[PDB]
Amino acid sequence: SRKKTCPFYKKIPGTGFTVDAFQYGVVEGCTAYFLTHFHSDHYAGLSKHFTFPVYCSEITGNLLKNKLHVQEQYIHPLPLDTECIVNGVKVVLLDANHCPGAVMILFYLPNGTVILHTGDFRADPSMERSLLADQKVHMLYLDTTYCSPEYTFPSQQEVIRFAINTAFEAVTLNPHALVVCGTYSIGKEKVFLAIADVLGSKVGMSQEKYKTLQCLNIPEINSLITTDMCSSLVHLLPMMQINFKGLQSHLKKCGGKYNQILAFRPTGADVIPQTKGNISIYGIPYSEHSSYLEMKRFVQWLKPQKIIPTVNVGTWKSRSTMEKYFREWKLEAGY
Ligand SMILES: [Zn+2]
Repeated sequence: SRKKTCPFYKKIPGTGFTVDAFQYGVVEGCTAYFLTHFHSDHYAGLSKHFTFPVYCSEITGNLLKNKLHVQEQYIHPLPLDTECIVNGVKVVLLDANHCPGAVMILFYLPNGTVILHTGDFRADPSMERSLLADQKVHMLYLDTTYCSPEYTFPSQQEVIRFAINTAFEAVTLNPHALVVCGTYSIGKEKVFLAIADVLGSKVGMSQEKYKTLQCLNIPEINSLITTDMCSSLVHLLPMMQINFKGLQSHLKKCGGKYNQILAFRPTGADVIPQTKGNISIYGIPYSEHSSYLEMKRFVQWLKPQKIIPTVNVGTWKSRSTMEKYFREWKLEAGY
């Protein structure tokens, strides 16, 4: 398999900087590799053999060190909201409101171009009150995961309220019911923690997952999570188990102590579960990405001059369609 070459949307023009570009070997000219967050599509390629500078948040740096064994000497964690000079360039990391340690990166280029790379983010009104507020941003590298008008979904808070009210009612109807959530990466902690909290329980999980959550600076985490599954009413399983076979199979462990499973999994408030026997799976629209409305609001507020989409950029047609939305957002706001 021939190593691929770093595409342009991961390069910061005229700098020696790349963002989330670890799977291409030595990128020619790259002197500093930024990692926006610890999701595998973004970190793919990093390992103990990576020997160029990696800039990232402190949570991401802990994860690089402890899970991927990146050598400490190449990990450069930067605090949020604070100007840092990197190979002569002024950079600022901001909270992306995505998963723990996820950042957006503000680059002040020598030539006066100001660039915002959102990494993955879920656009919030609070970003309109950050450092972004101060100077003009010319070029925006935008997380366009849900850059389509049909992508609507409630706030995280509405989804979590649905989830805790559902779980509560479920265990009131059956004290021997088990609540399950799936995971395959960091993020979405707020969902299983709010469930566990409403059930007065800790979240039961594997040794591996318990260690990962230690890297995340979640206040009093050890009081909320546990590896003793049999003591907990909320279990966290691999996403691949969240299906009737995996769940029927989990119900046979802990010695048949539980006789029903209620499971939550993200889609693909006001939802129909799939039910087979004593297993129910609710697909809930919990998202760590901007909805189409959230994205449009943020961009109309930021008023950038050029937008480089970084998701769903696999076809010309898709790239053009996004550009067309962006041009419509300009026409409508005026900028
Ligand atoms: Zn992500």
